[PDB]
Amino acid sequence: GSSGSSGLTQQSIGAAGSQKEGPEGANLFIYHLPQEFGDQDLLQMFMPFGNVVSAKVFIDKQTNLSKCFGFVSYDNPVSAQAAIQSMNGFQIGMKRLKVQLKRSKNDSKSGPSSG
Repeated sequence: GSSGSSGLTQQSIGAAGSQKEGPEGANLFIYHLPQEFGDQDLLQMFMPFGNVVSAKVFIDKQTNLSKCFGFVSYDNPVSAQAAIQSMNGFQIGMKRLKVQLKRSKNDSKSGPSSG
């Protein structure tokens, strides 16, 4: 049990497998993940930095493998910024993770002002 070859259960109302998000700036995208990491492995990796609202790993529809990237979101922006400052550059085997804020449109400002 615990997984399907053609779908999944309605249990994505929790954190792992979920696609909700918290307040603006509490929303993270994570890259260079292991091919064995699922939505619960990304959740357990990001729990140490505060109250996680959602955690997700994206899946390739031709192989059913993870795309080596995911999403995470918190109840507060400070819990999220603490995860960027702890996990961006984290070595896992022979490579390093990258973590960034959610990219989107802007109008009250011309860009992120740093990079």
